[PDB]
Amino acid sequence: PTPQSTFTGPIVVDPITRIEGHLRIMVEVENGKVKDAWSSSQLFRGLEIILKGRDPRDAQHFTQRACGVCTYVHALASSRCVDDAVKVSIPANARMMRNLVMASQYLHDHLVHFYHLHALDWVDVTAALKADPNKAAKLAASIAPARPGNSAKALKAVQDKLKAFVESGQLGIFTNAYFLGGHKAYYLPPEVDLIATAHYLEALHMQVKAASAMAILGGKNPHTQFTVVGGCSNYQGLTKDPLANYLALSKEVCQFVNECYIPDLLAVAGFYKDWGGIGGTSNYLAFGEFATDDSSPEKHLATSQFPSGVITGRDLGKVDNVDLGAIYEDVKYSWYAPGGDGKHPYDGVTDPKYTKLDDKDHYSWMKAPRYKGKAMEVGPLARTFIAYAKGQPDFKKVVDMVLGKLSVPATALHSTLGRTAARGIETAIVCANMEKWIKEMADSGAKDNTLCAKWEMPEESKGVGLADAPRGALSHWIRIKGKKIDNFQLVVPSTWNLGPRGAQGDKSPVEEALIGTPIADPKRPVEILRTVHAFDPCIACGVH
Amino acid sequence: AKHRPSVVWLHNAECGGCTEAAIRTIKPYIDALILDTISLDYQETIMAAAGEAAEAALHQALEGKDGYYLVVEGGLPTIDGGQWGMVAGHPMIETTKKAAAKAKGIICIGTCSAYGGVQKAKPNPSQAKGVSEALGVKTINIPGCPPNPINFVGAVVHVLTKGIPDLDENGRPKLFYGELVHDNCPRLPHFEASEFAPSFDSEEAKKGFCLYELGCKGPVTYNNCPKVLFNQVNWPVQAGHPCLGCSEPDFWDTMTPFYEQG
Ligand code: SF4
Ligand code: SF4
Ligand code: FCO
Ligand code: F3S
Ligand SMILES: [Mg+2]
Ligand SMILES: [Mg+2]
Ligand code: NI
Repeated sequence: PTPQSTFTGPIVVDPITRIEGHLRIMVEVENGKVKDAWSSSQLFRGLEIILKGRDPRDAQHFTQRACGVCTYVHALASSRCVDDAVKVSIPANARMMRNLVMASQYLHDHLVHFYHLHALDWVDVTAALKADPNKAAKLAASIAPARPGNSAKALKAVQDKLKAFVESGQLGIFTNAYFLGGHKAYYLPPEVDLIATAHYLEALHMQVKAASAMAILGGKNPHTQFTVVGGCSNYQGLTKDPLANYLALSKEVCQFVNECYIPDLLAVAGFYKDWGGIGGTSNYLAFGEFATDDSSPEKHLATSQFPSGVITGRDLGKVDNVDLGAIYEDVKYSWYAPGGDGKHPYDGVTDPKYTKLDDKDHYSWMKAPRYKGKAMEVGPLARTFIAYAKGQPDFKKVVDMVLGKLSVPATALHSTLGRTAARGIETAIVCANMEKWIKEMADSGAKDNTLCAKWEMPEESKGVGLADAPRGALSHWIRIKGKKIDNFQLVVPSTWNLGPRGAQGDKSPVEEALIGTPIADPKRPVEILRTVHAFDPCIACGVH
Repeated sequence: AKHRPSVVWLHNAECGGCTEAAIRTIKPYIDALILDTISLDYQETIMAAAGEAAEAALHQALEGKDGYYLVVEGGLPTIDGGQWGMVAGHPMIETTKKAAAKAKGIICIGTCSAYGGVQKAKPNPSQAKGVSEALGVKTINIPGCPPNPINFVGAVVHVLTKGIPDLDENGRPKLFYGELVHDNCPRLPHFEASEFAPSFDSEEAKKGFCLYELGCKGPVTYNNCPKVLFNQVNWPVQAGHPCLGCSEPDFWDTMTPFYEQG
């Protein structure tokens, strides 16, 4: 049974660590279950204010600094945005290069999230010291694919390093970990903790390779610098020797996703099967990514190979089209001035007004994005449900696979465990597609190396750039007036997920997902972290 | 059990790109660094503990008998008593001040902590400042948006093993920031011959002509990008794009419009 105390009263977790940015979580607890929740973003920077009056060509360089974890994606969204405002259609090669860089970002970002951000909620690193490395090796050999890094000898060296570190008395990033001394909510056998810790360390090295692959096309990582209005600047990105090295690196990364990430994720899922019943929401949104036709936002929506759509009330039989006119943002419960509710992002307003800490009337620097009055979860889970529902063949195959492995029904995916599994599922799918996408661009680049189209700056226009970033549906919205930025609004995946209540008082996805969370130990409320982290929160992104 | 020097790493008004850049180090890799070289005692992005447990971990490090070095990522928002940027219910300016008071040394990772960065750009709604300005203390600046891990790790290791490296007038170690991007750029011969790309679609751009007419700020930017590269493979001008000047103080306002020289 799922451990749960009798605690009644408030719990505040600030800072939420192992995310990007500054998040405070307040909950009211009754008999060891969360009964109310608030998601309180604690930093404003105000990029939208800063962009006013500047050169539309500059937008991407500022907005990329919304966040360096999901680096690139804002430069991409801003470029798609200005591209739409100037009505330029990017060349085939630019579409491919921009989409390949997104794919590389998915691999980097998801790998780092699972291991370095999320795993410490499920893996008791210190318990790994209790494992017999020989028993751990046999365990790994029985479940996962065969590999030298899973041998007794490799696992023992990992355990030896960890033991010397722990005995030094300087626990560093493990100081005061919720798992120290044991914890009822941590279920993994010690052998599994050891295996996962080994891969955690490995993944620290492998994420370097994932970023190198990305940088071949992107110029550098973090903060790529290869995109321009009308396409891309990186002609060398189309030539043979770099793409061969790009392929070779992505293959190493994908071998690690398949040998370690997916098997670890499935092991965790197997042991924490009860988390398939906690942390569910009902509505899902995606703008789609990996389009075959990125000539306009309409075409992106229609031709995204990871499809776009809207699911409402968990109804997988009715995927609606995205209505970009129906998106708006409220600020009723946010730190912005009165009269800013119900704004479509073309009419967006960003007028900061702070009140005070834990004011239930105004408690976040995130706006509250709503779709026809409903909150929307975005991200890997949203994409997975939308893709599955529409019969996308890869998503149907891998999902049904995961479901069969775990012996759970598809309804168990509406949960924190689901949200976590979805992130792996789509990583595996990006991996399976890499070689075809790389080949497409290599073949295209050799025949004709056009990469940027000509374009003219209009006096007055508007545009929107859409992407499905690793955390979900991202949109940038520009109004151009006098050839300058008149208004520039970001609506970001973590804004959808972790914003506060909207104008009708309605909880955001993370706030709703938190209701019903069991708390085994109110001193060490890891269950709050499991649900928050499964959203892969980014407050830098969410507030900008 | 040799004692490893204590490092406290604070996140203020940042985007996390500096923390990301740091973990791309390969000499050493980040695991070797935190297991053998330093004791990274507070770091919000990766630490296990959260909430009060994380705050207590911070206070344990600040009270450590052996002292500690302070790494700061991000600028400090100072409007409204610093309340627009808070951790554990405390203004970032208050906590950074407290942590700086007893630090053996302060390393500002990134242009934000060094000079104020993106949120300081006009009209600066959060009245953000660089750390030296907000605290009135001397910092070792490792700027760029983000800096190369080679520059950050090299500075950390230099400070722990030798001492303060020689700094230029903007507080940047001369080991990494002593030379203009432009002086080491492979397209310098094109610059000298006045062979410029007039646009990104031009045949000139395809031939790898100089990017000066497209806004390249390499001639006024001190960094080691073309020499050391990023991620062992590339740098922005090699990827056909102009340098934005991102290791220069206040570049958001001094180097813009990025695609122009005006
Ligand atoms: S210097 Fe640039 S990359 Fe570092 S925190 Fe500031 S905005 Fe992000
Ligand atoms: S591309 Fe930039 S750094 Fe290189 S030679 Fe031209 S102006 Fe100098
Ligand atoms: N992925 C990502 Fe960052 C967030 N939320 C963006 O966009
Ligand atoms: S933009 Fe920055 S990373 Fe180097 S090339 Fe220019 S200084
Ligand atoms: Mg302790
Ligand atoms: Mg916004
Ligand atoms: Ni982000």
